Amino acid sequence: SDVLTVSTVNSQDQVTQKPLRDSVKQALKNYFAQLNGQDVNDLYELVLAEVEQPLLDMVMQYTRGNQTRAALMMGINRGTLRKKLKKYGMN
Amino acid sequence: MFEQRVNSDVLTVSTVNSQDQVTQKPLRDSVKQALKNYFAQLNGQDVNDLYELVLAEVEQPLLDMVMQYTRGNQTRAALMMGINRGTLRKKLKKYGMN
DNA sequence: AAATTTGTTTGAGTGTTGAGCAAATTT
DNA sequence: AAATTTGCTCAATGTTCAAACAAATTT
Repeated sequence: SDVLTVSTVNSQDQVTQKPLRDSVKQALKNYFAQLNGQDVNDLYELVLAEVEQPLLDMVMQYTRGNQTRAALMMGINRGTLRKKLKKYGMN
Repeated sequence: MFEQRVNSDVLTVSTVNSQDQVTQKPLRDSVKQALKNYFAQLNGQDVNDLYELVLAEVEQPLLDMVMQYTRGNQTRAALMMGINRGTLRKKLKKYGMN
């Protein structure tokens, strides 16, 4: 079913997959808990930053720096990818 | 008086370390691992929408959690996410969240 | 009944996209 | 030396955005 999963362990030392989306939910449940009513302001840019960084890092690494193959693999434009790389200061 | 909390440490997850101890690690790391397992399971065809894939996988829970928090209030949701209320409605539609 | 939110349009600005092309770099 | 990739344009189609405003709803 799900292609994007992470590894978990239980009290019985069994390793099991769980969708990445469950991780995201958790991170946010924790985030919302920690702040009692303080305002949130740029949650989309925050999450997006947290997720775009390790995605570029991983596909630049898998394509050995090849921006072209990177951009193909991601389904985005070579220019967009240059943009995002610059935005996170990884180039 | 205020300890620094680096950005990688704002969205974190409970993990277990080499000593059976519960510890927070960045959400970054969860994304990395998911992607490592996805690359490993690639034996070895082409990919052409890794961005839309990851993005959907992340937008869904984010929308899900924010709506729950604002108790269905689309206006508050849009304000706290920092996007236009129109695109919030668009995204909610895209994932069937209405 | 007041205040807020929803649902929808409209038009401007910003963004993504392909394509193209010499220079650089990899094969 | 051939092929591929980079870096950089340009303009064109699409997305995001705020601003309305009446209808619906929540306080």
